[PDB]
Amino acid sequence: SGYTPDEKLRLQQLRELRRRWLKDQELSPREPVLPPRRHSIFAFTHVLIPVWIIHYYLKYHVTTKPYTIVEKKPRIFPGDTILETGEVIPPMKEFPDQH
Amino acid sequence: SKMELPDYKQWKIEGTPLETVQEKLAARGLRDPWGRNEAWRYMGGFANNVSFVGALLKGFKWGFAAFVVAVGAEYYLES
Amino acid sequence: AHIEPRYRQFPQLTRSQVIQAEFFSATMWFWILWRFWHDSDAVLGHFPYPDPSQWTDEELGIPPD
Amino acid sequence: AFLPSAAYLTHQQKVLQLYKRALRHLESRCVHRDKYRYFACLLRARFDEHKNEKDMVKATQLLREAEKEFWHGQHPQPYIFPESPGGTSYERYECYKVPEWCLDDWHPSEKAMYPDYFAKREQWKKLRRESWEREVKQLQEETPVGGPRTEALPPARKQGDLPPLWWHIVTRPRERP
Amino acid sequence: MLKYIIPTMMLMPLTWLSKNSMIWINTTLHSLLISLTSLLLLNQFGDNSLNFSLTFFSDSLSTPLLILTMWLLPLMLMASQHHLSKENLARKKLFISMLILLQLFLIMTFTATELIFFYIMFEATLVPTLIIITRWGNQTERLNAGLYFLFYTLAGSLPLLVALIYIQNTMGSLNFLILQYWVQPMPNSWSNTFMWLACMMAFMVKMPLYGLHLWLPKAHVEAPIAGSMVLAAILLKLGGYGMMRITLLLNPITDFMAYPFIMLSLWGMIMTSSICLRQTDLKSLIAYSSVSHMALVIVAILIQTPWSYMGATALMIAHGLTSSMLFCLANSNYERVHSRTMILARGLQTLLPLMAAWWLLASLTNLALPPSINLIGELFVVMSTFSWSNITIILMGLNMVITALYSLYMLITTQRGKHTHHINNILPSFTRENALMSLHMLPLLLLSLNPKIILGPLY
Amino acid sequence: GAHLARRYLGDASVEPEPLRMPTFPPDYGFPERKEREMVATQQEMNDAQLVLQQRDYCAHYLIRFLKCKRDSFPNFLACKHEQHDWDYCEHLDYVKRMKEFERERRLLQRKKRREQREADMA
Amino acid sequence: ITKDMLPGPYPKTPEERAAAAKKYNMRVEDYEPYPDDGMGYGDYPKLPDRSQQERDPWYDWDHPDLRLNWGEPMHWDLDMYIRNRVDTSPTPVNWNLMCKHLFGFVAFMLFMFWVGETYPTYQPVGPKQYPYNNLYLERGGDPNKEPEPVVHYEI
Amino acid sequence: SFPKYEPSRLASLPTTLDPAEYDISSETRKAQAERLAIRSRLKREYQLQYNDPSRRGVVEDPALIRWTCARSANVYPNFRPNTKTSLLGALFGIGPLIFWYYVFKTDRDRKEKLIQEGKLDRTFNISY
Amino acid sequence: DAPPLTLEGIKDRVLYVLKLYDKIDPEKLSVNSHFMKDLGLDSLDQVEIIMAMEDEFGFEIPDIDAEKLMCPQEIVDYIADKKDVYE
Ligand SMILES: *C(=O)CCCCCCCCCCCCC
Repeated sequence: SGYTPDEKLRLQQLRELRRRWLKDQELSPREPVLPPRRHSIFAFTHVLIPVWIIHYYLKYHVTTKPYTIVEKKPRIFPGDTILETGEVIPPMKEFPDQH
Repeated sequence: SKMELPDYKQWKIEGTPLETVQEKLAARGLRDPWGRNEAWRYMGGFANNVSFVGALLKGFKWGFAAFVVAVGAEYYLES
Repeated sequence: AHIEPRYRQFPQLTRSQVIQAEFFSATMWFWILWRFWHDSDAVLGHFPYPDPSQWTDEELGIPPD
Repeated sequence: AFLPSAAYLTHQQKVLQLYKRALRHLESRCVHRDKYRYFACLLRARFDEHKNEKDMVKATQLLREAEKEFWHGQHPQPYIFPESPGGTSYERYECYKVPEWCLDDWHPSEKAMYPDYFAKREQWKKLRRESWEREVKQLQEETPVGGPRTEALPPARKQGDLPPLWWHIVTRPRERP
Repeated sequence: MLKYIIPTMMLMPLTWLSKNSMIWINTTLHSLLISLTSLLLLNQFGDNSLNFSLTFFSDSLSTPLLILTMWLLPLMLMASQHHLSKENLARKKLFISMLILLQLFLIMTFTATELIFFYIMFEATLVPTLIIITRWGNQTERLNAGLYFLFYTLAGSLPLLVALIYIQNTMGSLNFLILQYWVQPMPNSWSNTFMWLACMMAFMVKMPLYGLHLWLPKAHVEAPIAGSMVLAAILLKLGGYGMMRITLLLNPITDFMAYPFIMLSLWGMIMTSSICLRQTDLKSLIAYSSVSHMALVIVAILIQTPWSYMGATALMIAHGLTSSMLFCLANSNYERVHSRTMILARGLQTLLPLMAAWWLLASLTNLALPPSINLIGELFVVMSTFSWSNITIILMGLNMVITALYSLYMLITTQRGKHTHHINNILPSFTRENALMSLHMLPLLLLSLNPKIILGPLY
Repeated sequence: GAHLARRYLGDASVEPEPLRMPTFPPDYGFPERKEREMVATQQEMNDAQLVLQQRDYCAHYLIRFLKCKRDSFPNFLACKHEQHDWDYCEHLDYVKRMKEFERERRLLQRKKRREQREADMA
Repeated sequence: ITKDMLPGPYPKTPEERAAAAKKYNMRVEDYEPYPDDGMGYGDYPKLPDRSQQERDPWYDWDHPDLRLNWGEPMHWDLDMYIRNRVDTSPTPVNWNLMCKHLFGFVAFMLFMFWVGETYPTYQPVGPKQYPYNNLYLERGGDPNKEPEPVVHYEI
Repeated sequence: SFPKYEPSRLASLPTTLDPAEYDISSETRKAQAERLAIRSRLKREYQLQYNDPSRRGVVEDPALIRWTCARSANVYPNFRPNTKTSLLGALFGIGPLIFWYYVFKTDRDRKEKLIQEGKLDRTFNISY
Repeated sequence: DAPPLTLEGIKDRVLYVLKLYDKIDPEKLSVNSHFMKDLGLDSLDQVEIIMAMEDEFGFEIPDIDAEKLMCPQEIVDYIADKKDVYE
């Protein structure tokens, strides 16, 4: 039991009407009629200007107020030299070598 | 746009395990009606796929040769 | 151009992807072989684990009783 | 059960539906092609074992036991095509199927950059509004007392007449917008 | 406060003397100018209230509510100037007159120095809202909603009148400053029990408390957009401000009195939120969201901790703005599709992208997305209530699910899915609607930067 | 991992409990035992910013390795010999801990043998 | 809209049921109202309590998302049974078997975790020996008071 | 053999296992024909009201308005207070309230008693 | 990516899949051949052929539509209306 002639004719008619609409969806090559309206910019207009702005805002508006930016004290080893004081750390104890 | 299909004579039942399935069916008394449709999967570039150990050892020969060359260079450059 | 479609056959492959895959597989195998020849410790064994029950009695401080 | 044209599923339709679902589930359970082909041949032989039957009741509970066995031996995760419902890609681009009538709400500034297409759309709208009257005249007389019995629609009968209620099928959106 | 009342009393002939085509523009311009001049009330202190005369004063609590009120009135005039385009000129001018009178009544009520003046002005706010609801409402049964609203308010507020006159005859005055300096403790007696009930039940009615909230799912639906906004974004906060003023006078009885009422919210805001899981009407869903937020406000005010007060006022302002925006969204969709059924209009993102963006922003601000004001207020309330007791975090935490479980649901069904086939009258977005929703949304996102002005009187 | 079998599936009165161990005094059969020595001074070991879990007896090699990591930047693999030395010292410490475990096990076994002698003698 | 196209009270006699079935456009036999328990269902019929997923998606529906035709009398709890909510599709395994399998699996794993917490595993070595009285000063102890010193010896 | 499908409230029976689908009686045939005719009439009405060029608006669905009015406004006119509704209102309306009130009163009494005897750790609690 | 398909290619591919069938012959196979009347096959062969094209083109054709795809031109018609050919 296949298609009866009525539904077959209806499906055929709707088929070429749908195909006509589908080809009618295509545009002419003239369309669209749109109305009539330096190598390293990306590394400068996005990077250097915010670097200057943030550096100024941190140097003269953020670090001026107390305790806004807190830095961990650097690691000091036996035998190191301190620029601020000049007192060199004495070396550690004589090593009881195992190997 | 329009793609031209190749000839249908080249898709033969032989060269596959499909003929083994077909002869086992004939031993039980049936026949395979779709040998040629599935015969493209086992014929051409897809024939004789590698095993898993072949997959794991991909590029081992040139890697071993470069390893030998590099270890010889670093063994002779220490002196 | 691009890779044209094909019907029931192997697709056309250029030289670039093949040499890229081969070079990367060779790089992986060379790296693992070189790191296995250099270190060879984290995978095969680092330090000798001593046997617990074989320690001598005189250095572990148990009187003979 | 629930069909647009027929009010019931006959025995042949039930057998064919069971056969197709059994083949799909068997292909899911038998991933490799050759095993699937062998067991599909076996299943076809099993189906042809009871093809020539003369008792309707025997076919009835044979189909009942076959459906019970198919329910027992189904794949818990059957293979589903991407465009089929339940698939990974089902009704995805339906999110982009913007209907055509919204084109009637465009600004004249953005209607001036597609002149020819909108002229052809105007011609299609005129064709619809001149075909609606004769299509409803055709559907009025052809409908018997108590409305239509089936959901099937009559086709175009006279020359120059479009099929009744054709706009929302012919101008349905494309699959790939 | 005579620098703001007289501009409204001059706005009244401004809408009674304009032409038939220039009422809206002149009223909008002058109301926006008054909203610009409204910012002079921010000259506050952390320890004193800004007093102008014997009858008007404004601390850091009533000032955000005043700013919200006379910022909301121009938005009201924008939102209600399209569906009344078919009305008579006299009825249009009467509608603008009722809105202007309501704004004048609200700005006189929020700055009342003495409590009896606050009470009489608080009951005087009934008349224009009732008139708007029973006259310009759309559905058939709006008379029932108006009667329910008026009678709930009056039956709440008359024992409040009796208690206020009793307090004035007992101690001597009803000034808030004097009562701040002449406060007396109330012992645990049955007379003080009924005094607390009479002083509280009016505000629990207008908040509304769960159990007595039944006037909200009707009067928020059949009313027009302006009446819905004045019911959702001002009057509940009027009751909250009244309860905040009154609860100073009722210590320390409340510490053993507010056990049922708090918990009458502490369960109710669960199940009412669950009602939003199974609502077919969008405006009822918005009203029940307002019910849940006001129940949170009830808990925060009644536990009387400072962080609870800050969370209460922040959530008040944020929820008022968000509920007004959601009511405007519901009104726009109802105007486009001519039905309040939520399941009818689907897939509106494919047709209305900007309206979908506004829907997304409103739904995100409704589910307390940080760092918006609603998250700040609700978080402060949760901290305060966890300070009150431990297990109540569960009674808030599950709400943290269900709110999202409806709000994004309200975002899904109206926006996401295949669009309806037979609906083909979805016009593009009007500039008026987009302007109104941006004016609703942008002040919230701007106040997210500087919330310190809307965190209460004791910040 | 047969110690779990000897402690759990056998009897629990002869194997040590690592929660409370040692249960015996250190001066058992050990005439003039020595004390393990620190090398790093507590101030030098404190200003080096060592984690409290890492502040065991072999912190000197840790300090040396951290100093070598600091100075030999960017050649991060330049001085792995100090890392090997620190690992060897940690291995020796683990050896001493395991020796303490075996001593505790043998002392518990000897206590069991003494109570067995008492049971079969008195 | 009109008054007699709207739901009313619970019908009792056959002709009121026939009028309700005419209004609800079902058969007089397929119209089964909710029992009169005084809950407020009215004359709304009882659909067979099935999710919209159970409907065939290959059928062409007027509303494809809800799988509901135009004018089809929907379920009383249709918003519970939408495709984004609670479903009633059949499962490959029985429901009670699913529940007992899941409960037994999680109970067995929790009991195994309990008996493993009771019976731990470790390496047969001693404790971590620390200097300076088990690090009293670095742990926040007050330097003015001298606690009991522990001393770690050689082995 | 096979494990028979046991339907539950959240796991419906499969459609192909239904015995009623396998019935070839005449009454089922006329029932299917009648429901097919009803569905066809409703579908014809819908696509008649749907494909009209003159109409530009919302096609009214009576079933949706019927469902909304049955859900919203027709619940109280068809309510009778009986023993079942009274029991369900007493179990769900006031039971959780009194249970929550009792557990919270117990917890707050315990906390106040612990605080007033000076045992609760409230040393750093200065925000309330 | 995703190359378009033409109706000539559609019938070429459908006749290619049909012509590899072992219960059919490549001589009297045409584009207007009824499967049981003019070709002489079974209903089981019909549903299995429909399943073969469902596997070939990568999408599922429902049974209600599958019962009526009765000639190769009708199969080409169904594929054509499904995949929106001649755009
Ligand atoms: C005794 O067995 C000591 C070792 C640690 C406890 C047992 C750990 C078992 C799991 C890891 C080893 C698996 C070997 C296949």
